[PDB]
Amino acid sequence: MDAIKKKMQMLKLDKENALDRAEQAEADKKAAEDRSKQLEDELVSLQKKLKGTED
Amino acid sequence: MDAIKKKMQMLKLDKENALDRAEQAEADKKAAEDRSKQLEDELVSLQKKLKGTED
Amino acid sequence: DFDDIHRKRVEKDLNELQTLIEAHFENRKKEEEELISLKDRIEKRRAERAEQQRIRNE
Repeated sequence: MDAIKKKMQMLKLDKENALDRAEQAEADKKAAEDRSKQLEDELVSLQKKLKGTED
Repeated sequence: MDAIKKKMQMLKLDKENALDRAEQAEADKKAAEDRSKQLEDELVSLQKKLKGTED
Repeated sequence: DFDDIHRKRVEKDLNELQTLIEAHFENRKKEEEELISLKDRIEKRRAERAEQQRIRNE
């Protein structure tokens, strides 16, 4: 009819916005966790270098 | 009718799924970010003690 | 954000659309009432034509 189509369009705009936000948040999590794990690896290498210096 | 109900329910389900997924991702992002901050703070002190050891 | 204004926009879109939906609902409903009254006076016409035709035939 008439109002039904508009209501469907609203329900679809919510769909697109929610899905896009979810995808963006997932990409953010991937990037942040990669950052953290690379920092942890750098910390490990520093520990090993400290061990060599102690030797 | 029949089509309106199923389509509307499926679209609302899609919106809710995307929202909850985004919230989970952002929570993990915040936790990883704070842990990364902890890693930075500990790494600086590790570098300082390494520098003293080298001196 | 842009998502906020987009949400408000699709929101007012849904509002105006459901408004016009109920509106044409009411309009076509009035038209159906008029058509029902038309059918009723039509059956009145059928009955009156039947009785006068039957009188003529008698």
